[PDB]
Amino acid sequence: NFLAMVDNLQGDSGRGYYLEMLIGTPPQKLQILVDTGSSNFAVAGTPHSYIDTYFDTERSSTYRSKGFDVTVKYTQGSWTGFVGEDLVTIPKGFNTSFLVNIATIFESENFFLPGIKWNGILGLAYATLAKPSSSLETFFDSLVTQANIPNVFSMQMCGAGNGGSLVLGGIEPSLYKGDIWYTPIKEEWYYQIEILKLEIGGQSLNLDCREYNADKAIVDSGTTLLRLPQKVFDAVVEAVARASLIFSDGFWTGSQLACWTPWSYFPKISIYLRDENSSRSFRITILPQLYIQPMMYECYRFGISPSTNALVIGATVMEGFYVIFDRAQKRVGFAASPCAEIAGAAVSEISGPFSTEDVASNCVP
Ligand SMILES: CN1C(=O)C[C@@](C)(c2cccc(NC(=O)c3ccc(OCC(F)(F)F)cn3)c2)N=C1N
Repeated sequence: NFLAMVDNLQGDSGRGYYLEMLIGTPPQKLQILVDTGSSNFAVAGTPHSYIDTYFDTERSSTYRSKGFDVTVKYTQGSWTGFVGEDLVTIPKGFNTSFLVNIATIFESENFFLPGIKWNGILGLAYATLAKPSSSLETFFDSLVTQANIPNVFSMQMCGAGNGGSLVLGGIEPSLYKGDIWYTPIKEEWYYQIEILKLEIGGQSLNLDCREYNADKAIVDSGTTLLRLPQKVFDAVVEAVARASLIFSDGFWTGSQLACWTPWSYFPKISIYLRDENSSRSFRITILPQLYIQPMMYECYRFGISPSTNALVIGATVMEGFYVIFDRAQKRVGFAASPCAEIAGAAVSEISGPFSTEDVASNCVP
């Protein structure tokens, strides 16, 4: 029933796309961040002054404790929760109960932030990232097993410049347009893909392709901006600045906004990805509309930021496409998305193929 998995995500103007879930018996309703960058299902298990609601295990007759807690740390934020299992329903999609592992948070720091509307997280990446270990089966793996659905999910995020769709168990034709292009997953932990080349206003950066996979290049719906390793971030900033000619130093680091559209003053940025046939590639392109972001005449943020360790294709880039996480065939797909528009104007482009003769056979160090 793919057509009832349409418009099941709310985007609350850029603070994460979240899905509504009924958890336990009788059902408690949560709002859950959809995150392709982690692998735990974790929800608030006690009151917190920044959330409206939490999951109370004592009010569920089908909840079973698993007899250990788990501590998770991120670069920013951390939490400890009890591990247990309970029944889950997704009203917009899966109105049949499946039993999943769940972490109920009773201690945290800089995790529930003021104004945020989600009170848990749905981690959709591979078991290898699961905490405390890969043997804690992930939500999607439980769904695949119990529902006999294919091992594929996909995502349309429609909030460029208000929500979108998570399709569990497949692909929805009305959500994309034209051809799907697939790039292999290189490692099944994150959705790690192989980036071959960055191009600014039609000119490629002068950097070894291994810089782009410096550690890892990943597709992560739980990250806001396009994130780039420092070296790559600094080269991109120079290439953008020179190709537009308008800037205070603080615009590039996110410490100032620029107030004025400006979009015609900035260049396209293209990411080249290896195609499932290794001898070609395809590119995804974002227009200034996605990375020069109106915040409220208007005032604008640079939608790219530095990372210590990863190139992260985050939610702002994903708003430019229909994205297919084809676990079964070990690939990620990208297609043009009808809803990737600001007042009818396109925000993004996708094209291919291109030869990969000018580039190393393996760009992943
Ligand atoms: C990066 N990352 C982490 O650092 C750990 C973890 C669990 C995490 C933890 C806490 C919050 C978040 N993410 C978010 O709050 C968030 C907020 C807005 C987001 O999208 C904004 C927009 F949709 F692009 F506009 C995406 N994620 C992610 N997931 C991640 N993917």
